[PDB]
Amino acid sequence: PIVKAKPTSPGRRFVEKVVHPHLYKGRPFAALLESKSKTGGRNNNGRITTRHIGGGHKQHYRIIDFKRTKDNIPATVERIEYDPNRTAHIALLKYADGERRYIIAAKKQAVGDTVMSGEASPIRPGNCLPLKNIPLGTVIHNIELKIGKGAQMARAAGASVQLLGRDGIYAILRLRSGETRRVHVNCRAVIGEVSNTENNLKSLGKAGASRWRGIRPSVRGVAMNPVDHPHGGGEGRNKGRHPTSPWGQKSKGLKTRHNKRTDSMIIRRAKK
Amino acid sequence: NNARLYQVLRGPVFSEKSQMLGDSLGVQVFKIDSKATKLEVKKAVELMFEGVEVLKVNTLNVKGKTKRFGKNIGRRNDYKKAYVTLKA
Amino acid sequence: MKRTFQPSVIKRKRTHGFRARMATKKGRQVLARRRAKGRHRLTV
RNA sequence: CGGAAGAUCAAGGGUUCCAGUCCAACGUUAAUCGGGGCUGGGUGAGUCGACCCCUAAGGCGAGGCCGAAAGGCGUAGUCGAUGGGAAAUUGGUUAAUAUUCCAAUACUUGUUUAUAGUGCGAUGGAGGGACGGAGAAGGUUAUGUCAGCCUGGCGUUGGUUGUCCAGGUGAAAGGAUGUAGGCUUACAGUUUAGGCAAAUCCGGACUGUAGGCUGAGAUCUGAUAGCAAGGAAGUGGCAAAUACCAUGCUUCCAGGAAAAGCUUCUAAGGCUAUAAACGAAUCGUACCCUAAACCGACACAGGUGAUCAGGUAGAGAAUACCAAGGCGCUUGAGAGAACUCUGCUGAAGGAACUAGGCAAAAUGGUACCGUAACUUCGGGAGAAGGUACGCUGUUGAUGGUGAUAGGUCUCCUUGAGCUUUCGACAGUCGCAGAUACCAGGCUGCUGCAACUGUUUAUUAAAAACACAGCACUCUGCAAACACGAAAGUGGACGUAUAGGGUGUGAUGCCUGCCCGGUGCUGGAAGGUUAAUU
Repeated sequence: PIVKAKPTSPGRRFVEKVVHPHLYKGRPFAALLESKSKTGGRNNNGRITTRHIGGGHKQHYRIIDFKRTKDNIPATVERIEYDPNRTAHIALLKYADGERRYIIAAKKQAVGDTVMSGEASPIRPGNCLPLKNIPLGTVIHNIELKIGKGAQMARAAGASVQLLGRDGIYAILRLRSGETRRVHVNCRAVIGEVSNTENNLKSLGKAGASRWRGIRPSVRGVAMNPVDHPHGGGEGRNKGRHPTSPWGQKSKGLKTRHNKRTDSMIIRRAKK
Repeated sequence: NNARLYQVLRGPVFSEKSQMLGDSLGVQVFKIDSKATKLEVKKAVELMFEGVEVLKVNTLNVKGKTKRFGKNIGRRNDYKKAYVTLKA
Repeated sequence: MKRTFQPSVIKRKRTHGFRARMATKKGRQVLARRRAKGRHRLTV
């Protein structure tokens, strides 16, 4: 849940942290770990290709099994760990044969329960099933887009999808973005909603809390000069121009979707 | 071989350090080839001063000094010298 | 105050040194141009 | 001067290091002197560092991909320390080197030979190495101080053979031991949807049986060393680090390098003990390094990373005076005008000065008492404002350490000596007792920005930027978006509770009307409309 901080300091007056006393306080499973260094949002040309990235805490990469190809072999949840690489929690699995893996953790998933993968699996949070073996109306996550590729959609804290139905070899889904989508019925999904449902509910409280996460400050375009931003310029405060990115592209309703090969996989979107 | 050991020793060193070391510890100070190892020096001394056995060899590279002359700036050759200890 | 030069030998030989010049087409053109002038110092 | 202006380095420099000699030039003067000239000398390593093995970021990169050319990228790899990986300390010695030479006592790692036993072997598997921030309680030592002991001294001036004065005096690494601490059930057997094949090794599942690892410091040994007047001492108390136990422990979220060395397992196809002898290459080592030797054109009041860290006061690495050590900053001598700079004191008045209390003056410590509006209940607040403070004597309480005794790096009671922190009473001196250095000035109204932060290197530090928070909008993943010519990248080994763009800027109360214009989104009845034909 959330826990407000006492206003003992001005920097602590609006710190509202998410606290989970049920998650592992120890260190992650060593063998499922990878070194991972910050990039500062720079590509192989050394250029900033995504701004406001840089800094933060060193963190390992936990190798999450987004594929779940160990079918018909039961695994028990050894422990639920915190993951710095994502917002969701991760369950340490313990397969019958002793092999240990990390998966995204469902909200309704605790330590000790058994998780199954494959086609003949119970409909319980944690199990990974092809979209044809999942009855309509259940809440799922970790949605595959290609067969055998691994989970792509609904992988963030609190993510969930509504399996609306089937119209042949596709499965109609309703994503949290409000977009109705068809996906091949042979793709897999995991039952339940993703844990850490109270993540959006938090409040960092101070500028240094965002610096701890690798985020650098962001300078509004109207705070610039015209040589740096289309919004730059002016004696005093002024916008003067239609809102636009520093590269000259509208940011108040201009739709930017170029794909014409996936255009037939999308039923509709939602207007609100 | 035995035609490279004749070129290991370039000449003895005559100084206050070399003269004081001989009288007290009986260690000979030589100027040696710029490429002579401690093994080559050990094998050159005992071949070429018959009757002596070398305990240890202490080598060092010492750099030549810039001694200007006339209108030019010129430097002295660097060189290597060895302290060799002989059995008492 | 802190001045502009602040020497470092490894940094000097790694950005202006002989092997740094020879590792690019334009660095070899620098060396060819020093040699055509007859400079006694090719590389730092 | 002495948390350096003393010492050890790294970087950088390169002979500036030491000696002899010279004084033209150089040195802001003179110079017999010098970092100057000239001539000689000087840097000694299996253990310090480099090299070497290993890898990070990042490079280069058989084949590969991409690109008019040049070239760009990239796999296997191969490089790349600022990190990981073997090992010695004391003392003496030179004019100049010292963990290097010499003496003593150690340690690490190889080669060869021999004696036995005997399944060895990897670029592969598994362990290990291997790691964050903060905080706390201890135990220590380095070190200090007094004492003891030894050697000298009896003081130009009252006294000083004593409870007097001065100087000196404490050996390390290593080997035994295994303490204060910290962690911690052990073995055997059966078996195997796993560790890409194999595995007796790991991992997993079952059945019986019931102190160990690490570890500062102390102690013993090392240990008849060395060290002054010509042949001496060298062991007890107390205090005590930011260093060690400790890569520990406890906590928190922002969730904490890699690889190899090393231990084990096998795959294709020599090894372990015992010793004996022999070896451990090469490169650096001088000297400066809060500087006259580096970066600043200068022997320039600047800048320059790390290490050591004495005494008396003191919370202290502040500050003052000193120690070891090192210096007096390479023009002096006079005089004692105006004026300038930097200080000290100032009658009476006390902001009348001035754009403005600019500057100056003032406040300043500890303990205790006491403290308003307002408030987001945290604060405001050290609000404001008061009282005590030195020394001497007596006396009460108390923490630590613990000799001597009574019941084996042990435990319990008593407690000598030393030491800690608090009181009370009495007296006493001065203008003054937080006496020096050091060390808040404080209130009332009001605009702005929530706050910590950032910025115009070198006239602007702010109300400007950022900021947590809010909103809109885009984006379904080969995501949007960005670099790129493309390949390839970042976004992201992320996935709509996510990512981008834009605006606003904590919080409280809130955020009205206008879609005519220009954007944006949706629609297509009609009009017009390119190449082409």
